[PDB]
Amino acid sequence: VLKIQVHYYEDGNVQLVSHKDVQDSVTVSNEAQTAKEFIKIIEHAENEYQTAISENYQTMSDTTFKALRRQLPVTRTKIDWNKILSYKIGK
Amino acid sequence: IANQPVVIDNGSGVIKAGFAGDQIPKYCFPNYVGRPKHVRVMAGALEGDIFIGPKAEEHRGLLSIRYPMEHGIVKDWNDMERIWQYVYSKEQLQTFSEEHPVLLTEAPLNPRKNRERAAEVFFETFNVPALFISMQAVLSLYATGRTTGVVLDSGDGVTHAVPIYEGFAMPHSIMRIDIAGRDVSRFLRLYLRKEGYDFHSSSEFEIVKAIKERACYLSINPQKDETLETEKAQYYLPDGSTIEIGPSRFRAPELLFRPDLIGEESEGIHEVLVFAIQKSDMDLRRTLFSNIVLSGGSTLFKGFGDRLLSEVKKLAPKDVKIRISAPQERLYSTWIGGSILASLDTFKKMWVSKKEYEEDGARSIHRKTF
Amino acid sequence: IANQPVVIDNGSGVIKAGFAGDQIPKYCFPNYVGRPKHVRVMAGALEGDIFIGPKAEEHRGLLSIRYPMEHGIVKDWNDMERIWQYVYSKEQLQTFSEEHPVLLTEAPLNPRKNRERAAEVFFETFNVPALFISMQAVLSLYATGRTTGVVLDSGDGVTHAVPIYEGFAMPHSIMRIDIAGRDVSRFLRLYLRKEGYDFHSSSEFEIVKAIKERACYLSINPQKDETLETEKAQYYLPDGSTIEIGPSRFRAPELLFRPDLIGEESEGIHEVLVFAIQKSDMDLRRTLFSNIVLSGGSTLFKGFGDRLLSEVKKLAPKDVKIRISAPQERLYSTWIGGSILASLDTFKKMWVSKKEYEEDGARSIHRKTF
Repeated sequence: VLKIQVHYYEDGNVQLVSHKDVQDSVTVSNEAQTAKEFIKIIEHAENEYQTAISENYQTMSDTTFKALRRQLPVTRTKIDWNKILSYKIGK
Repeated sequence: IANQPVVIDNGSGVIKAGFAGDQIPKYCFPNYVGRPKHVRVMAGALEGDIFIGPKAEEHRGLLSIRYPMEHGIVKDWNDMERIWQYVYSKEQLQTFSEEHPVLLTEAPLNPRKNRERAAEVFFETFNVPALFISMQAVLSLYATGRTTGVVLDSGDGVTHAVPIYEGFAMPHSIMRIDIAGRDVSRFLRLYLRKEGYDFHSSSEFEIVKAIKERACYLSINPQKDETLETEKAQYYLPDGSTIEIGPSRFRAPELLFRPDLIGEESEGIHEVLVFAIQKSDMDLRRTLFSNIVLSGGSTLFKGFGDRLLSEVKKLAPKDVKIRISAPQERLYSTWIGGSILASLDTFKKMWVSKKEYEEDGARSIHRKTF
Repeated sequence: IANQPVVIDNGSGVIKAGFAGDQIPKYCFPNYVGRPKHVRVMAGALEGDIFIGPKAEEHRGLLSIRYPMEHGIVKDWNDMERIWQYVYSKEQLQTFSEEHPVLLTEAPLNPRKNRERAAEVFFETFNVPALFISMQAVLSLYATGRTTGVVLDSGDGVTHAVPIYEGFAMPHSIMRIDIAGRDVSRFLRLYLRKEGYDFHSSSEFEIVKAIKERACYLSINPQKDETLETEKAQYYLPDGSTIEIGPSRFRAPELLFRPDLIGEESEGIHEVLVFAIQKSDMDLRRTLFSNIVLSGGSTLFKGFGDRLLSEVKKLAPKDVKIRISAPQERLYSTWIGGSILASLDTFKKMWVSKKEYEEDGARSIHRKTF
């Protein structure tokens, strides 16, 4: 299991919390090979992890955090308050 | 003073008029001012010397016709004042401009000076109690009953695609061209000269429009029709002489899809419809593709919708459900929605009153429209 | 093979070129490929049919201009290859690509596929001995003579605020938008249609850029300018007809600060500048505020720097010394830095040699840049 944690507390908090559980099957051969095989598994996993942890969040969080609340509305126009207070919808 | 308001749906080719809450515009006539070419020697002649509506349609040959409107933008303001005065006069409506509030229409992304000068005419020359200007795409959706969807339109002046989502007309995704029915009729006239039969006079121009209305179809594959040889179908003029039209009938409405023919690098109808959907947001695209509404007279060509479907299939992303709906009364779709908008009680809030115009001016008209 | 290296400063709007260790770029021309709209009937016409640089600027009206590069991301690769070939050809440089090493530039945080395909073009199609891609902000600081400071820039494609402190370009604190001069020119074009004067053609598009360059100013208080009525100043087009510009001139460059007006979510130039300073470490913020360098053509608006200073005063913490410095030649700031970087003896170590590229591939290019 592979857990990250980051915490920022200036002007309010932000936290990164994470983990990856991995189950793998390896075959023993030599001391030089088993030393360089497990490390290789860790190296690729932790890079793929950091890669996903960095590259998915910079883009996908921006879009999923946006799917919850969008940066501008569905019109892409700042909502008009005068319009809201003197318009009717429906049938 | 809250009388039954008048809905004047302005158009470059045809102008529609009538009262609020009706099923159809009772008063539809072409938007031009015919004036006599020849000299009047004999007494008991046609009096006035300024012809609008059915008199002008009856006596085309006498009148040097000239359109005040071009691409949804009035050039001749004195002529539009005479048309609006004729609309309210006893020959059509039989009412006063002083009593009823006015619903007006215009194309999107037009000159703001023309919108101000329109308001000046309705408030000062006519004595209107309250005015309101609106879009064509918003009204067409009110007529159908829907809220969401794209509205492709093709009148005589403008072709513009406006995407709307749940009663929110998206301003930044409004696509527009100055290629439309009048330009197709002008392109047909130029093609008929290449065939043989020329129509140079302004009264004689409406024969080309009548040929365009009747005998023009949009072929699905243009390259296949170009390789094949046409049949040369006939058409009888108002005189009686025959005209073998030939390949000009099918190459004429190609202008709307291929604007490179007239000599004007524009997008075209099908590209405008795709561009309007693409400029709008990712979440709304699939709903906008499913709800595509057609209106205007230049959508009434044979196999227009079938060609517009094929062009969307070519451009748009694959495996998406396309649906180009079209009402029965496409010519009057914009007026029906205005009549519905006028009949609703909320119309009182939206309009610009005469008192509010006198206090503020043009700024209040710009605020209330958007 | 260590000959005098060439510095090709890329850009969506304009592309600069010349030799290393020079004061000014001798070879500046706009980055586009003009192609003939009209039919060449007469013998002894313009030969070639693919126009780049001053010939295209001279013969705008004939050519359908199209840009290969939008937002620092090339769309059409064949067009950029023709532009780079025109740069190296006898009409501009009068040199071979085989002799001189190459210094390329790109906007930060771009797609890596385009950077790879750029390198492929320089190593394979041209036979370059050594290539090196670099940042624009790093070069602009080398041109000025500082090491510390933020570099706000605004070309035709990209706007990006890169903070650097004593030769440490922080890759993480780099902010970027896809909003710049081209989008301001497109937004001004849209406003001119709202005013009345429509420009749709590709050759006619460069008149809007010329109007944007000449007749524009950024107001300090936009709400105060909105309440007041404008003067409506004039400007003569290349033809001769006069145009009253009106309120479009001052509302057009507001796009850079308010990105919501075009219809796309972004931070803005002033926010990006504050944001680049905030993302860096706490101890280095006050030095980054003191050294703010401007660059690019879209920073040349009247009262642009004054508006940037006011926006920083509003957002940033109080009682901090703000200083937005700028060079005299803001257009050629990045190229001078590249010419300085190329003239240095260190330059031999940084580059990607042709032998190293043939052995490793794209991975060696990704390693050497960062």
